[PDB]
Amino acid sequence: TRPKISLIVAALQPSMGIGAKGSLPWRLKNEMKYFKDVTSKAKDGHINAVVMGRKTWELIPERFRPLAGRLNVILSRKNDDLIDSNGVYHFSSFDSVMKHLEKDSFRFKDMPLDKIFIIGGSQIYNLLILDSRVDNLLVTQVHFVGEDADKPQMDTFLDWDLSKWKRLEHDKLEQYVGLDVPRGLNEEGSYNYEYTMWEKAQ
Ligand SMILES: NC(=O)C1=CN([C@@H]2O[C@H](COP(=O)(O)OP(=O)(O)OC[C@H]3O[C@@H](n4cnc5c(N)ncnc54)[C@H](OP(=O)(O)O)[C@@H]3O)[C@@H](O)[C@H]2O)C=CC1
Ligand SMILES: CCc1nc(N)nc(N)c1-c1ccc(Cl)cc1
Repeated sequence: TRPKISLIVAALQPSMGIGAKGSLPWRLKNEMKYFKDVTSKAKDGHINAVVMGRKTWELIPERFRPLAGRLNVILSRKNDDLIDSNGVYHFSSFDSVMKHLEKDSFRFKDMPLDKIFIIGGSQIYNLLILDSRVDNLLVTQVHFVGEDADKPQMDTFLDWDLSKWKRLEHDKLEQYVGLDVPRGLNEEGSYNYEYTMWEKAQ
């Protein structure tokens, strides 16, 4: 873990639902902007990585791919740890891409890496949130404020142990992501949402 490793996720409260019928139930435009900005913000000439499971890669519309200005890592158990002509890292485990990045001195095409973001897959989230190299969680806490009868029926969840983590102050979130970040509850449609940061509670 030379660069710091964040698990970045938007989770419905209180049970941390992250998906429904194979996709994301809410469209929150500013949450999107936050995701883009945080995962993209690096020192001049540096870059961040975004690590995702194959199904999340397939959910991303093709006009976004690879996610611009970031090192794309796709995890598939059939991958052969190859980098393609677009620069995308097709690796078979998080452990194997961490070893490869390390022997590269945590550089991508001569660009130092600043942060490594785990952006996706329930499967990937729930494996890696148990990897001790994960240094923090960037959790957008999403709240449904519409009518009970129209609440999303979440079917996939972040199985995270609250007790193993400690929420940090908003100032610490902003210091880490390198950006001013809206504080408190953001509103869009039937949803309220708040940006939060958590570190290990050892
Ligand atoms: N709310 C949020 O912030 C986010 C929500 N989501 C939601 O998550 C859901 C999709 O997540 P999920 O369906 O779990 O798909 P994932 O994106 O986690 O990718 C799953 C794939 O990852 C690969 N994989 C699984 N375990 C391993 C392993 N141990 N080593 C290497 N590769 C592995 C497999 O590909 P193979 O079979 O080829 O090995 C598997 O099919 C959707 O509902 C989406 O909306 C997604 C991202 C963020
Ligand atoms: C912008 C939504 C979003 N917000 C946050 N805070 N984290 C994420 N990991 C994502 C995300 C969701 C679905 C996909 Cl397919 C990719 C990324």
